[PDB]
Amino acid sequence: THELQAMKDKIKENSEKIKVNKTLPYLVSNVIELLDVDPNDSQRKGKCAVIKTSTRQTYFLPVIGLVDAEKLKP
Amino acid sequence: TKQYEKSENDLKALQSVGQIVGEVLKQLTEEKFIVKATNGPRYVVGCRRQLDKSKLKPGTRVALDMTTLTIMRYLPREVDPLVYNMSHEDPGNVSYSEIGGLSEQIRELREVIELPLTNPELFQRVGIIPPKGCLLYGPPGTGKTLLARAVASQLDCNFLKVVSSSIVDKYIGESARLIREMFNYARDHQPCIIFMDEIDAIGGRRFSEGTSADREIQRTLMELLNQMDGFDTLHRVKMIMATNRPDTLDPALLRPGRLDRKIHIDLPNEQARLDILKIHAGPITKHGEIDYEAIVKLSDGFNGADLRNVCTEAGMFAIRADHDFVVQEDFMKAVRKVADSKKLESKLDYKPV
Amino acid sequence: AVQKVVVHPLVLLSVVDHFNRIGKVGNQKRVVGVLLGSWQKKVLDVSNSFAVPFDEDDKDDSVWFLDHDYLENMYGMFKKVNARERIVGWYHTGPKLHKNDIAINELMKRYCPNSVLVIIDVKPKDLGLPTEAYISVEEVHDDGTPTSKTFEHVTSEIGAEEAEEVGVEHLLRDIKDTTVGTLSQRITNQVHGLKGLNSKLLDIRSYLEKVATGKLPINHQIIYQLQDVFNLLPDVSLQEFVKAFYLKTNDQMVVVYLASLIRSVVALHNLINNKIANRDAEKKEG
Amino acid sequence: DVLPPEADSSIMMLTSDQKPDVMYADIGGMDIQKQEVREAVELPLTHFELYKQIGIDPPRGVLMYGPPGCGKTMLAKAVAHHTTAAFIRVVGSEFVQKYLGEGPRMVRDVFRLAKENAPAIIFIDEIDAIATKRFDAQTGADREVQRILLELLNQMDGFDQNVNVKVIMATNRADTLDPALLRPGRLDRKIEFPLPDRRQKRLIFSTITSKMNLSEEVDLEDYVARPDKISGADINSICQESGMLAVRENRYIVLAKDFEKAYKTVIKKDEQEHEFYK
Amino acid sequence: FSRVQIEHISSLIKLSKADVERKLSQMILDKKFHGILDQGEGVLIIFDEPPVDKTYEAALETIQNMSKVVDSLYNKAKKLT
Amino acid sequence: IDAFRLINANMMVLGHEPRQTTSNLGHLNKPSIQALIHGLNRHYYSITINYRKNELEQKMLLNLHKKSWMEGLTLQDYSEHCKHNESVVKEMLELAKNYNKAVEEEDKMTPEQLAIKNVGKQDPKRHLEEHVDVLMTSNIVQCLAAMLDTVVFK
Amino acid sequence: LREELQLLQEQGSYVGEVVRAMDKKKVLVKVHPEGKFVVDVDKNIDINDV
Amino acid sequence: KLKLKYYNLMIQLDQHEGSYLSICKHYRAIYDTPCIQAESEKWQQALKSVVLYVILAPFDNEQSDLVHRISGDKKLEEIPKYKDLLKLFTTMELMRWSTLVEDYGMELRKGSLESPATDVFGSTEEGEKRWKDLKNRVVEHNIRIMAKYYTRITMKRMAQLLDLSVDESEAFLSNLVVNKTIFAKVDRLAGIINFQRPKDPNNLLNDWSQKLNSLMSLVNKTTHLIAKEEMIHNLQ
Ligand SMILES: Nc1ncnc2c1ncn2[C@@H]1O[C@H](COP(=O)(O)OP(=O)(O)O)[C@@H](O)[C@H]1O
Ligand SMILES: Nc1ncnc2c1ncn2[C@@H]1O[C@H](COP(=O)(O)OP(=O)(O)O)[C@@H](O)[C@H]1O
Repeated sequence: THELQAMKDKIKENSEKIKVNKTLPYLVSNVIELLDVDPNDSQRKGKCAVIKTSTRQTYFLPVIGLVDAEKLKP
Repeated sequence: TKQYEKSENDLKALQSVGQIVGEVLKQLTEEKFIVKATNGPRYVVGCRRQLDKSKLKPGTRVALDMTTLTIMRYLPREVDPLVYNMSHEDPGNVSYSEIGGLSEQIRELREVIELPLTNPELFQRVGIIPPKGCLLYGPPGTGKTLLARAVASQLDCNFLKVVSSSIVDKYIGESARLIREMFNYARDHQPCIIFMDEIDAIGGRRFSEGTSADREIQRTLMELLNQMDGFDTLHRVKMIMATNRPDTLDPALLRPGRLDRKIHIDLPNEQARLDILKIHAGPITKHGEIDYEAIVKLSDGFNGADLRNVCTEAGMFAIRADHDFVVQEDFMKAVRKVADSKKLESKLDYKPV
Repeated sequence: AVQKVVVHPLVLLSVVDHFNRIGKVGNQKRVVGVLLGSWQKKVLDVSNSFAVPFDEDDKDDSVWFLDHDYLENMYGMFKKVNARERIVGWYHTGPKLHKNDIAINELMKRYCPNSVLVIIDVKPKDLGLPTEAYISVEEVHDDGTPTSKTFEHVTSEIGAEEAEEVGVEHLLRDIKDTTVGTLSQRITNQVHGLKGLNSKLLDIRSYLEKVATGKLPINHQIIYQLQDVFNLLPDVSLQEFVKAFYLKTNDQMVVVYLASLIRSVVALHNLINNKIANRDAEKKEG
Repeated sequence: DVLPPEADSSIMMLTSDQKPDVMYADIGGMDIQKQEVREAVELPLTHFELYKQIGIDPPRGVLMYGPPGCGKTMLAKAVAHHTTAAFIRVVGSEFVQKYLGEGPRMVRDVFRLAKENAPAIIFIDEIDAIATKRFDAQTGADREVQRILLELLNQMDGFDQNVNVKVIMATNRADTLDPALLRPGRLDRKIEFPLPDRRQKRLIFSTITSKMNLSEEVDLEDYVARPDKISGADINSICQESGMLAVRENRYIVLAKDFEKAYKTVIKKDEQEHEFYK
Repeated sequence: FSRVQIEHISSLIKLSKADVERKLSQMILDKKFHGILDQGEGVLIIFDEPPVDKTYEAALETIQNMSKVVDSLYNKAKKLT
Repeated sequence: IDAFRLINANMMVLGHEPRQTTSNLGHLNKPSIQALIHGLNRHYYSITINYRKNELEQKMLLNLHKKSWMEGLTLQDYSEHCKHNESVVKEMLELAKNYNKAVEEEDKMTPEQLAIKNVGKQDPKRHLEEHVDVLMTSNIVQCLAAMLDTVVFK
Repeated sequence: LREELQLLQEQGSYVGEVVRAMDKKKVLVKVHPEGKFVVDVDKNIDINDV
Repeated sequence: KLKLKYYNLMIQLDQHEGSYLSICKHYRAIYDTPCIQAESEKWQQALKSVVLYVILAPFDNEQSDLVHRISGDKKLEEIPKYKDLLKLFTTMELMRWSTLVEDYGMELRKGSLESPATDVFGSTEEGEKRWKDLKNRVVEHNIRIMAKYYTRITMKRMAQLLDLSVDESEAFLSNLVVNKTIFAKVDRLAGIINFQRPKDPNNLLNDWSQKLNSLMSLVNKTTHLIAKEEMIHNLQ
């Protein structure tokens, strides 16, 4: 029952890694949002998201990471 | 405590880098598929082992690895602007009856739009081709924008408004493609409806050509033509068009097809203006003394908003006295006198057809 | 459960170089460490690992212990640097497991749902692909005895991905590669054939030796059924096996016919063109 | 190493077996306008040898003009019935890009995808978008795409001789088309829009009503004169307009008051006592 | 069914045996129907061994390889005279 | 891989060009490693790497990757070649004999053309060897099927 | 092949156009997709050759 | 739940003339109404009517897992007619057709539920159609196992095994061979007829790939031999 402080230490150490890898906001970007899951054709789970950039590029990424689909539509 | 570690384990999945978007162009062999980055370099890579090329096909939006660039995951359809043109909402519905006149403007547009949707058999019963669009114009009288706005939430079904402004897109005004990019979901979400205000300034003539910003205009027009010039059937989309004048559009638009029907508004009759004041006099409560024809016979040759706003302005001009309820006395003065000032700039409002 | 495991040369060397670690100080027993596996699917893959100091008394041949702080924070080290890596079990150098190796897996079953133990071999001798794989499972028995754990053998294969291929493929510097079609298949006919001879030979030598010495059980159980599976197919003709003979003869027809066709094409082109350029070079220069 | 070549990149072609297709035989008023396309399409594709025998070289010139009345793009859908070749829907402004080099990644590929997949045909719908005269270096990319238009002007002459192309062209305005676009050996044949007339009218009168419900009430010889004094048009849609006037009912066969209603809706006007003293 | 009697297969086709034997044998003449009949016991049997492909490859090579050595007759008999 | 060592900037007084016993040095410089890499040869220098044996482990790990091209167990994979063993390996012989017909129908067009152009265009098309390897799989056919006489009998 | 396949990545290669040459032996040349450079001899082909 | 009751109206249309296959899943759709019931006679007669149409539909891959979905229910086995219907389907073998008439001839007198006799034997022409259909289904059930076991057979033995005349054997063999479910060889004059077999390349797939498919177990022999050996040696 005393391991709650130990888990508090591992979430402080890993959130310290969230302080060094947030991962930091630097480059400005814009979003494109969608929901997906992969049946095959074995079965797995997950979700994806899309993004814009300041360099005009676009990327296909497993769902953010860090904050979630909570907000927003892009 | 445990949920925080869950968000930590969430972050243990996030160090994995996001892949690169891709469009599968065509294919060569099972290890080689023509693909291009959004920035233009074309590649041929291998797939992952779960997929069949029936799950890919040429001309398919996909994703690639960040190093091997291998085909892994995908989504068929995406875009930014589409749904964000949907969300404008008009109170009514019942605003249908709140536009006052006019019947053959009101009623015919129902037969022009509604019945095509529900009963295309009644088109093939006679054999007539379905009208795929509609056109308003003006502004004698007014209401071209609200009657649209009203019918959108009235007719219900699916409708998507086209904001006429941002299309120019600053750099590289090629955004006529976005109409296809919008038409593609109009072929997906079909049926769906489109209102367009201001087709005239995007109706550029290239009459006597000049400078630069006209060239991007006329080019953005060529697609609008070809999109309706198909090679395609847009019938499940209903294109509604209204603007200042139906003149500069050049004859390409002015023919049916692109412009399916001729509908417009004129100065509402004082008989119909008698009704336009009711929907103005409804939301305002006063002392019970009213003669509707008084303002109708005094105030003459106006528009619904012009009447209403000044009628409300009269109530606002009359409430300047700080008293609450106001008889038409002030209104038989204010609306009379105030609109006289408003009819000073009624000059030069009469435009070609 | 676990069907087959993929053992890279990196984990094997990671045990053997630790056999140099405690081998220079010696002496007896074996090299035991914690296995880091990667499970993408029913087929198991192995990438990295780490070894922990281990000692086992003989007195008391059933006494064993490992350092959990080493397993804990180093897993915290390797999971940190690589989030894909996790412990799928443990390993030891054998060569033959003593009966005490079961409880090691039973202790680390709290870490992983199923811990597969990998016996390895530091000194290559016989008979073939080294090491071994045993998965922890409860098979009970057909005799209805109280449930006991006899580890089932998991087939092990050697593979790599990219960089682990780069290192060893340059490190061979020994024998010709492959070469495809000539020496390859026939040396495999020697190895797989002859190592298959002495395999079942020594294995049938154990079949009779276990009946001669080592009873009980020993014999039972699987002896009668397994040996009858050996007696399933003798298997000779008559009849249809005679039909397969000249049918196989009819199969070699086409390929050897094609062989004579390549002979005519290769002889035509090469001989004609060479004699042309030969007689021409001689008559023009001479 | 290069490609096979190739699966190429964009579109590509088909559009017939994968649809759409529309029968041209309904409209016969364009017969004299098809007289060019008659001799300028079928035999040019199916015979390259006859052009050695006659002593005259086949031109790549084809033009279209006038819309409305349109014709044009839908007339290009016609020959897709019989002649089996490429058909590419292309404008001037759809292949505009954010990068300049994509033009030959299209048009240089367009040529190498055509002649290699030949027999093939390509129609550029509304070529007039790229003929604009302009300077500023922001259009320097477009200057390069009109250098691509020049680069496609350059490398399209590699079609000479034989296999293959039909260069067919359309514009509603001929103003900014460059002399090198009408260059000898580029456009040697000009089609304009002939206005429909008494034949074409009676043809456009008969072709529309032979499908939709028709009446003994319908005499269209009065309308080969009365509305024919102005239009012109777009009569095809006007022919559909009175058909669209049957949806006012609750109707089976369209009346005559709808015939005139189609004429009274489109169009006006005379205009004027200003013309009375002339 | 490959092997079949002629009288009951004529009962399935509902025709006399005279023009069943001659039409079926005419189908063998067309090579579209693989098999042969038997008049003695009234039997019809179907059998096939389709592939000639290896003989086609062989013949194509060697028959032309005749002209190959004929082409080498020009060069190698030219050095003689 | 690669190698780098930072030269001392405090050595600008003395000379920058050691060492002695140039054996491993002059042999390390080659290829000269491009430009941008040897652009670091100013202020840096590489270092030699040799593999020490440790022959027993190097030999077993040698055979570990040899399991790829030899066989998995040195038994299984070519006993898997005894599993398929012409199976379904004649299907790829049918595609190989389709490569016989394909490649050799244009190979019989070559020697006639050689007589027209007089003679070699350098060339040969290659269009050589190939199905000889298919006949090496026929050596797999004759050998492994001759094992059936040993398998079936006792 | 591998050496030129080793040479050509760490750098690439391009094609220039000389708009002028220098007394210092350098040459005025454009990198055509980008802004211009000015670079030197290049001791095989001299200045007067081009 | 009236729309679920409309299924009982549409079963008259699907079962009326030509479709015995359309009643497969739809008689399971009408079976959902007794699930809410709260009924006895209609529920029990729904169990038998839905389990007795298996003979009606022709043999297909869907018909196997179909009767396997309804097989295993605790309510279904209460009827001995289901025990006979299951007995003929599983393991096949042979049972005298007269005994099948005994079990299916008492269903008219059996009941309680008269609904199966109303759908099957309730109509004279439809009952006779399902008599000859039953004859074709039981003889095809015999042909299915026998054809896979041939090799060869004799004509006279086929006549006494199928309990019908030799010309009826040729008739049932005719309409089954035009269904191309089994490729036969039939000559009555010599007395030797045969069904199957591949009919394969066969010199590569059959002889080679199958024999060395057994050599898969031959090279895996010692592999799993030493496995199970060590297994029994370790635990005792
Ligand atoms: N009865 C009415 N009440 C309020 N607004 C009205 C009424 N009738 C017409 N309008 C206004 O007229 C607008 C469309 O006319 P528009 O041509 O845009 O105005 P204008 O004639 O001033 O250019 C509608 O958006 C609507 O707001
Ligand atoms: N048979 C026809 N004859 C003449 N015009 C037609 C015919 N059918 C349709 N049209 C009109 O032509 C228009 C499309 O023609 P198209 O050639 O694509 O336009 P554009 O000439 O501007 O490219 C439609 O709006 C339609 O009203």
